[PDB]
Amino acid sequence: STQREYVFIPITNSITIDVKITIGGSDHITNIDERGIHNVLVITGYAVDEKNGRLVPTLDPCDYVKGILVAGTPQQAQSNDFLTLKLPANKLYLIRKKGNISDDLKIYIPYSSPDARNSMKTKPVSISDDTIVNNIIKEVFDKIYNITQKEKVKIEKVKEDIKELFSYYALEQ
Amino acid sequence: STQREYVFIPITNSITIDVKITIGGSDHITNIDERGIHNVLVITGYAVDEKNGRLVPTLDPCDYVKGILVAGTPQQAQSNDFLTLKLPANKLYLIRKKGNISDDLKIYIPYSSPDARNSMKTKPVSISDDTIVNNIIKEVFDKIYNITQKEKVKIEKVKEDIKELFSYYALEQ
Amino acid sequence: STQREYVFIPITNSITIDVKITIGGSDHITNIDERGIHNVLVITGYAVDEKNGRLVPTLDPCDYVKGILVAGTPQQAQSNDFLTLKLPANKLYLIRKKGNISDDLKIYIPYSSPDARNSMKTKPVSISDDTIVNNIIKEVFDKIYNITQKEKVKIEKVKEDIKELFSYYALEQ
Amino acid sequence: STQREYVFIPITNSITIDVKITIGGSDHITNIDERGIHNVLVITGYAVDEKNGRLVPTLDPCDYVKGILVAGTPQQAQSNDFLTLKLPANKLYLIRKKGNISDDLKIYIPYSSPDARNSMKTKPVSISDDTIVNNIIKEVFDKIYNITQKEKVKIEKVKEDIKELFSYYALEQ
Amino acid sequence: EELLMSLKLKALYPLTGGYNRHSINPFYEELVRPTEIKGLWRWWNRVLFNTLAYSTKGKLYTYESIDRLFEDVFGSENKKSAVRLEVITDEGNDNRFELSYVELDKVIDCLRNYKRKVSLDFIDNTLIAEIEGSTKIPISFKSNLDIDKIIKDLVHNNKLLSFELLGFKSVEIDATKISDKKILKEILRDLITNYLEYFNIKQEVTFTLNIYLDKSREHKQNFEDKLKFALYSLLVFILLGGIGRKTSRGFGSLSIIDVKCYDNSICKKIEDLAKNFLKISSGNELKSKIESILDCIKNSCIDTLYIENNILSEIDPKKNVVYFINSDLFEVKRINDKEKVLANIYKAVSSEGCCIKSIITDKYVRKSFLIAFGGYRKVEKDKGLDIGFIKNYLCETCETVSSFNIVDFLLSEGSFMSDYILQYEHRNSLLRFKLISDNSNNSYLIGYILHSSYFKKIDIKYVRCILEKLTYCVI
Repeated sequence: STQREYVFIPITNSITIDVKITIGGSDHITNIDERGIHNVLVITGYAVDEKNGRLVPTLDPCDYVKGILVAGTPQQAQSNDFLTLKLPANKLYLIRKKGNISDDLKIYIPYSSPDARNSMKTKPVSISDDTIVNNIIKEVFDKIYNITQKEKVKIEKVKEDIKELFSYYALEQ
Repeated sequence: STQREYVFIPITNSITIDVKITIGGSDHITNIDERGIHNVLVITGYAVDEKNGRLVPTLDPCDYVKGILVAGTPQQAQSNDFLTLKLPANKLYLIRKKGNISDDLKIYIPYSSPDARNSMKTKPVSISDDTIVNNIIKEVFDKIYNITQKEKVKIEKVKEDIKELFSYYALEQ
Repeated sequence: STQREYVFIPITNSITIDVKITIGGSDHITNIDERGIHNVLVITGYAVDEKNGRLVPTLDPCDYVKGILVAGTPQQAQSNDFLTLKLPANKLYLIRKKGNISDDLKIYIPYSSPDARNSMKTKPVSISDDTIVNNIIKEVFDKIYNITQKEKVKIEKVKEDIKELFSYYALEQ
Repeated sequence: STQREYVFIPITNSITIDVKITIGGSDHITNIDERGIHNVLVITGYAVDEKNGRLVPTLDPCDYVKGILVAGTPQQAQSNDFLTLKLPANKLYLIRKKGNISDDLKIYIPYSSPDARNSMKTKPVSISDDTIVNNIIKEVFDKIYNITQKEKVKIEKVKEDIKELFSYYALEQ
Repeated sequence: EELLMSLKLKALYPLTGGYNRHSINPFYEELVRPTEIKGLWRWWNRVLFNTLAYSTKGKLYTYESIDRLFEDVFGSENKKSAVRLEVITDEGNDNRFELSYVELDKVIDCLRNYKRKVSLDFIDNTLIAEIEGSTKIPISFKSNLDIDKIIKDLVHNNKLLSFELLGFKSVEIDATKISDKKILKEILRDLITNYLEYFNIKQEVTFTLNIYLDKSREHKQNFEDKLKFALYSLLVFILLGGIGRKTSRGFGSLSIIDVKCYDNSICKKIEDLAKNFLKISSGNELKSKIESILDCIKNSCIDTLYIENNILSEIDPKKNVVYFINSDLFEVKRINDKEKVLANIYKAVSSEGCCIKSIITDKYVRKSFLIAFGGYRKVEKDKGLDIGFIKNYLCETCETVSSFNIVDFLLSEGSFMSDYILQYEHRNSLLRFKLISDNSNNSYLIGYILHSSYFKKIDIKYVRCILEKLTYCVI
């Protein structure tokens, strides 16, 4: 049926090898409708884990991360580490939400263990310094999205939108 | 080493035997003194698992459960299906917080599996049915805060607010 | 890339020989969508030279000419005396702007050697007396825009505008 | 902390060695910024003793000593003479206020026990005879405010109020 | 007669107004007006009092009756105020707006013998006087104040500022009839002053709000109680509102830099409550502090004493409209950059904003939400969108999906409240955004929704996280 996996967008390059399938489905949730990224998901309470980038659940309601989600299958020798769950497609805090949905979908989510060893001091961080936007537009978007140079040619739109929109919380340790 | 444990308030009978420890040290986060309940915790993003009462995660920030904090670790027969968390006493969303905190707390949330084979139709639930009300006034609140009818002869107050201060979202599955 | 040509509009019709591109491609700026004209370019600091119509570059900013700008090549025997250069489509001064372009524009402009012999005092010239304009909508607004007579029959919407939307300054020589 | 020295402004010259701090900090109450003096201070019920000038206390509400406020300790000659006091920065009758207050200050005022030996009658005094104005503009307004001659050439602008503003009372017996 | 309590305060991007509707004019600058502080304090006092009297007696009182009730501390035409406000700005000396020279006389030539609108735009770091008759000229001037090139693009990006700037941006000159260069020059000179004065926006204004109490107003009947409630409400005003224009969109947001109480028996219970804000580590900490100070009044504070006096007057729920705070709606976040937040409030509160478009769909509810919570909005009875849809969603009866139902909004029987929600131009926004700061760089964002008497059993459950998602998107 309908299955996708979420990826986040950190400052670090911990995204490269975490999946088997890049495309998966003829329809993605985050379509580039000539206006930038669309239907992006935000995850509340969760912070990134740049060293082995995943999502640790903080119960802080002010902590959050925002990333995209597309079809595929993330290295099936998993699920001891991923919070994979199905939901009726509406409990998602989907921002830039353009079109309608299927009212159900399964989704993989990266996840680091509880790790109750330290003081989980969190730190907010944004995506600036376009040099750190080139690596992602080549390694998160030029990887997952072939939209590059097939429909829209002024990539500058999605470039500024990814260097303005995605900002999250890191546990900085 | 001073931990705490989170306990919910459902409309089901899944509360009694969840922890062994009732004191641990000398203090508890949730409090009761002449005025109502203090430091009532709220964990957002999680629903209850009334059948085997635990916290089921979702992708909703609007999903939340209000409950209580005691001092202890669960029954010393767990740590295979619970969520530990060491937080610096700030990222906690208290309610009616009165006293100063330790800036180091270990919390234990009754965690559960997503059972990713059905649609998670979460439902808002209030606290009603004075049967279970009067039950939890003593079976969990006098098993912990026994003071009622010794000094807390004003149990109506605990009534007054548990009817309104608490509510949650569940799955009803 | 992008290549286009601009045609002024005087009170006369000496522009019987003009750009050849009729269909050509998929880009034309001075469109008419059932509301009159859109994206009329104003070349400021110039004056028209209707006798061999050529925008005479003055240095006074009050002087201006207003006319059509569309994709096409002048004659294949031009780029000698015309003014031609490229601009990123955000510098040209249009009016009734309905949309943007591909941020690139290389336009040929009817240009002249200013003829520094007779001191060029200008005069505002209007576009009235539809007795002229009635043929301009068959000699220009059909010689390129065969859209007429088949697609849109709100002709006065594109008549009374040109009666006031089109005016310029002329060196009177 | 912050301490201030009250340099009264008479037409006497006995005020040469009167500070143990020239500037020391970066905060003078009395200022000069291209308009004149600021925050001149008035203390009623006090008459100077210009024959070795010191603030002698009379109980008359119609006496007054006007002076400037600078920062620092008295001389290394203190603890017997000055009437030091700690005021919450609102007990100050500051003529020509320009800034705000530190909300508490230490003030030292060169004070003399009344010497109850004679009827301590007094007499008002105005600062005239620009000769003394000139010498005090060097004595204090170049020694404290070396900002003179760095930008301020309008000393006559200041000299104007020096001849007008710092009237006072003295026993003159 | 006696200094009651000082306050060091801070306001960010204040949009104060004067006679010329700007913070600066050819005569003085006034970034903070004590009259506005007094009037806003009174407004917040009335809101807080209705919150109190509604959280106990479920009643609501008219603003007249409340103002008559508190006229011993706030004064009226029958009594002089007991509290005296004194704002003191540091480096708030005598500046003004001087326009040394403007090089006109070339924009005038393209004007004469015509009827031309003259827009101005200030982008490109230079002033370019556009002409509707398709002509553009750049103007050279040298003025007293220096627009810092941050304010320029701030106004450029903030779609709210760039809107209310429409009213200081152009004139429609008519030079067909006799029109001499002197009066044209003066017209455009004053147009340019008006435009340039809009850009006196200085972030981070610091001022000291002193407050003096007249001890002559001894305990007449309930003076200490009225006064303590007034001070509670002044604190709530500093913590939920700002000063100036567009306070319901982030601007002017106040912050406490220091507090000093001088009459302990009165302000001792407020100076501590204010120290309770001189340092805020995390967001939920601040939300807790807010709910603490808010509930502290509803039950913990003095009592329901004068609420049992025969000076008050119940509202008429169909002809009167009051607001009052609802503690359930107090979303907080953390900023890390203020200008971007102030810019995105637009997407939050605009009917085609890509932060509420993605929180509400089918768009009618969307309109509805704004028309109920986002102040006045020009509605049109011309293109169907008014037909039924909003008319059905605000209707208090007649269906059960709209999480908001206006008390007296009737289908085709609209009597008063229709002519107020859809016709009254000066209606505040219930949905308000404030930007707070501690003495560190911890910038948060209180979102909250004022509760209005013209709602018929609002669904607090619904908007409580619609508002949460809104706060999520703008940050």
